[PDB]
Amino acid sequence: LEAKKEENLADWYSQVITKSEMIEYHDISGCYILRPWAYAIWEAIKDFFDAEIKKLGVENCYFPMFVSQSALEKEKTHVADFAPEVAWVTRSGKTELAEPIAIRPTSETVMYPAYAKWVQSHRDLPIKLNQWCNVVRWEFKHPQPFLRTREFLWQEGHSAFATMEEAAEEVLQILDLYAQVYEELLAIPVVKGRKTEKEKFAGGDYTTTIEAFISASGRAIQGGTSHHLGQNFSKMFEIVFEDPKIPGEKQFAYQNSWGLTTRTIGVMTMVHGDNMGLVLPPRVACVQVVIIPCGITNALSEEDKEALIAKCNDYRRRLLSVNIRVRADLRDNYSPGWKFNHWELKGVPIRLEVGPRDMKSCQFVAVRRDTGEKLTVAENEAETKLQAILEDIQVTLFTRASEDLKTHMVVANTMEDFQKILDSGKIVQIPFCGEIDCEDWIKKTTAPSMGAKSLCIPFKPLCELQPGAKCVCGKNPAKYYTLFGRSY
Amino acid sequence: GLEAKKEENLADWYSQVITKSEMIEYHDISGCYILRPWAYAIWEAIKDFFDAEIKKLGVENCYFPMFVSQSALEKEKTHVADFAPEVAWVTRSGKTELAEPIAIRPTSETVMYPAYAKWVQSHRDLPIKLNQWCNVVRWEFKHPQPFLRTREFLWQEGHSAFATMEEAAEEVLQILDLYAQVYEELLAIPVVKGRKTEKEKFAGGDYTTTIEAFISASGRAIQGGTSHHLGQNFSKMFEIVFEDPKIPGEKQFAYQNSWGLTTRTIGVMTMVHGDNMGLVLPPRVACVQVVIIPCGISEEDKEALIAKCNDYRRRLLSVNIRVRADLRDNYSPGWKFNHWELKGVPIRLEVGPRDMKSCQFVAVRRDTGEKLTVAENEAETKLQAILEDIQVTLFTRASEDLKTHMVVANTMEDFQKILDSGKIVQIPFCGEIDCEDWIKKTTARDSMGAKSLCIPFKPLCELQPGAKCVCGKNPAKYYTLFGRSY
Ligand SMILES: COc1cncc(-c2cc(F)cc(CNC(=O)c3cc(N4CC[C@@](C#N)(C5CC5)C4=O)cc(C)n3)c2)c1
Ligand SMILES: COc1cncc(-c2cc(F)cc(CNC(=O)c3cc(N4CC[C@@](C#N)(C5CC5)C4=O)cc(C)n3)c2)c1
Ligand code: PRO
Ligand code: PRO
Ligand SMILES: [Ca+2]
Ligand SMILES: [Ca+2]
Ligand SMILES: [Ca+2]
Ligand SMILES: [Ca+2]
Ligand SMILES: [Ca+2]
Ligand SMILES: [Ca+2]
Ligand SMILES: [Cl-]
Ligand SMILES: [Cl-]
Ligand SMILES: [Cl-]
Ligand SMILES: [Cl-]
Ligand SMILES: [Zn+2]
Ligand SMILES: [Zn+2]
Repeated sequence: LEAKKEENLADWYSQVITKSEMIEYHDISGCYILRPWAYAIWEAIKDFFDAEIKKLGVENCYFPMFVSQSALEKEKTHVADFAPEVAWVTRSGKTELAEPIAIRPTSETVMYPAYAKWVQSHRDLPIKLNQWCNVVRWEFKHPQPFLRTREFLWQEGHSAFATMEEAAEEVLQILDLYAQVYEELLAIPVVKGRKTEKEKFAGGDYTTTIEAFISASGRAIQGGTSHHLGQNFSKMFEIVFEDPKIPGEKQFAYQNSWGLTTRTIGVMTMVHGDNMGLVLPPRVACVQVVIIPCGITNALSEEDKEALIAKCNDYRRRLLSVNIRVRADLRDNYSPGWKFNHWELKGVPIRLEVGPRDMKSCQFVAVRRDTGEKLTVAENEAETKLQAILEDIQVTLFTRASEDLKTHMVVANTMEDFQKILDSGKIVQIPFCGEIDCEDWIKKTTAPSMGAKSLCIPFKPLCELQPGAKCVCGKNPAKYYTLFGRSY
Repeated sequence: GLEAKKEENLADWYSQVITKSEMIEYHDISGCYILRPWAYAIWEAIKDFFDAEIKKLGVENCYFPMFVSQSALEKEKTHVADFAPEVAWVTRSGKTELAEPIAIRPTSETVMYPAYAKWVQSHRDLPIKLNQWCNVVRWEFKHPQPFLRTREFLWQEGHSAFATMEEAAEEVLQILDLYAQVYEELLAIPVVKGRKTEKEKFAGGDYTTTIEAFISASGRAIQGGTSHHLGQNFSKMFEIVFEDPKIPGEKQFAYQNSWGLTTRTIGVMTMVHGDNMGLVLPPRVACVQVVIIPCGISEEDKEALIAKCNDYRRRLLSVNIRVRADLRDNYSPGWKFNHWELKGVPIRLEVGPRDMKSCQFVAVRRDTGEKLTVAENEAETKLQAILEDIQVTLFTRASEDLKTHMVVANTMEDFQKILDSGKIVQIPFCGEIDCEDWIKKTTARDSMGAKSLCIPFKPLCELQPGAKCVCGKNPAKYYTLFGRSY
């Protein structure tokens, strides 16, 4: 690793994600290879989220990757938003197809004709379905690995309810699960909010979101999203059922959709990584502990070296007995300093050093990757202390990022205050009228050199909006404190 | 209740059963089908078994892009020539024509191997063992059939690269018996391990191994899983080369395998075990292993009954038996019987008021319909017993069929007779592509011709020395399994 994270964030990021062997570049731009080191993180997130939504009654399934032209168009706001980046398959071989078919940018228009077929009565609701699949949004803007890509992996959940209340309840349950993914799995603090009218999902009624802050770049990013679509899709696809209390009254299903993508890993990189490379939260780390033999003096007896390799394997089995994911790196090819650096780059939480003296002093050394602190631990305590230390790394990482967010998110009540705070690389909760025209005016007059976008309306703002407060536009009364910033 | 009869109209029976069991929904684009939860759970059961197994072998999961460049797509010529007609091309985003068309993967050799070339520099960088669960597209214009032959399907594809040929060779057989376990221990389907002929092998591979299942209802056989030794065919083309100090200055080409298994599995399960009442789920893969159904339906009597049902539910979740209590009051018991029979749940546990008061219940096996009265005591015992017995039963009934329908013939006269019987045939075979073409042509001439299925590792007989191929002109190389196929 050669570029410094605070000097050039993009070069740093690219260096870190490739040299940790998370990402390989592919010869089609905006498409990247998820190598096992990153895919294992996606799999940990999947293990957690899948079990949680199972408890909520959601079931997994798989819908086709192709959308017909007429299905894609039924909900005009939604297709108006997505149409410019829909990839169209037009031949197979040199044989033109009968009709162009589109690759799913999002599966509402794939799934909801099916929903309409399956909802025949109030007993068929609710329908709670989820799929883990890939989608394509073929924008021409510059792509960025993990954060903004042309193909990405994700989950998308789609549910249909008889009543608005059960649907509004699910929206928030899911959004809290996303917050749990970011905060408990990835040790990333997030702000829960609602999108403004301009930023909400096209076709939906309201969008709830979690926002993360990346202090290196001073910019925020959406980490997850949970929409209430209301009846805007069920009216276009005729997902209908007869009202049970009133005969012949056809009702339209109330719908939500919600998605979470591999953006998660990029945020985890941008937030925790440092100038030695990746830093993996223990809860998602592929390897949690790497055992590395040191000493190896060359005047060591064959008896001594064989006994040290033995002791390393004793540690390995020890840690496996208590469910710690542990790799012993007993390769004679590379030097110990080499391996130290190699596993630091990948961000293994703990490096476990065993050397001939500590080996017979009944102890070993643990090195935390987050703080760099070396600890000497007696053999006896290993699995206990190591687990206590993995816990402490998780906490420590979360805490640091929280201190970042608390320091870098502040209130401002006028446009001048706002502009200067924003220009110090912070995000700002300002009083806002909610109007698209004023949001555009903000983005215009506030131009790391782009105008601020609205990021969300927090469920729990920093200040209480005082009666009669006017927006930053000055022309209209303010409706809510809203988090604004520069954005990925 | 099911309408069509398997032995009368197999295609209609199949469509009826896959839709009414709520496995498949149709899509407005022909050739693509919706896997609903009931089918997807079977896929996920296969997924869990196979994932654990290949992990013990040192394969890791990953995810490669869906799109291939023209340059990459053509670098190995035999492979590209075989797949090009069925490759779907993206040509525009929105109303914007792309400068270069790009292709959707029909298989991911040409996505993955340019990366393999960058990762390999020394023998220490080997082996590379990567697997991906993903979707592929093969846009063929023949008529699709759900699960069996679709234009989009889910699969796993494993790709391995090794410094030496012996390691590669070992892995091909390891993966192939994993596939055989998936079929024989999970879906209760017997299969034939063998080698593809030169006409049927993976284009640009060295050799292809395969497992074939037999579908007695149609009389046809189907490939179920595939494991290819690619040799150095692709690494020479994508320059996956390494230096090893044992052989100074020689750039050495990696030895490579690829291996794949698809949702076709589920369809073969359906074709093999389904009956005229609908799907029949093997206990090992069944989403729901036992469905508890309250029968009958005062109130203290009603409430007591939903409660004893929930009692059985908690007791069965205790012992990791996958169980549903269908306590919906908006559907009658008969409706529920029919519904879960259509979905093939292995065991129906009926609780009526009389037997609730008599500390007993009734278990009904889906595969034989046989009803058994059971004490409340043995619910965790006898049920676990019965499920196990159902699994073996499905397997043994399947095997009988295979062993009755797979026979030897050593002359074309016999071969044709037995083939028209609805059976599959092992014949002495020269191995040549022309002979195989001719077997197909004349077996249709004298409603489709027979194709080579595999060359069995363990044939039914051994070839007499000096014996001739069933064509007469060339010495037979091996016994080869022929038959009509999907
Ligand atoms: C908006 O101006 C841009 C600026 N700079 C670059 C681009 C751009 C460039 C490209 F080459 C390709 C693309 C297309 N991909 C994406 O837009 C995208 C969106 C998301 N999203 C959107 C919000 C969400 C959350 N939570 C949704 C739940 C899903 C989530 O994860 C995730 C990923 C990996 N990719 C965009 C666009
Ligand atoms: C043979 O002439 C035909 C006759 N009648 C119809 C078609 C046809 C019609 C379509 F509309 C679409 C297609 C394309 N899909 C497939 O070719 C295909 C192959 C496999 N395969 C191939 C062997 C394999 C195994 N084991 C390999 C591991 C992969 C395995 O599962 C599985 C599935 C679900 N689909 C074919 C073709
Ligand atoms: O694209 C989105 O944001 C929604 C959430 C998952 C499905 N579509
Ligand atoms: O397409 C096939 O059949 C082989 C096996 C999976 C990858 N390629
Ligand atoms: Ca630069
Ligand atoms: Ca758009
Ligand atoms: Ca000591
Ligand atoms: Ca072909
Ligand atoms: Ca050869
Ligand atoms: Ca040379
Ligand atoms: Cl077409
Ligand atoms: Cl909140
Ligand atoms: Cl058929
Ligand atoms: Cl129920
Ligand atoms: Zn305003
Ligand atoms: Zn011959």
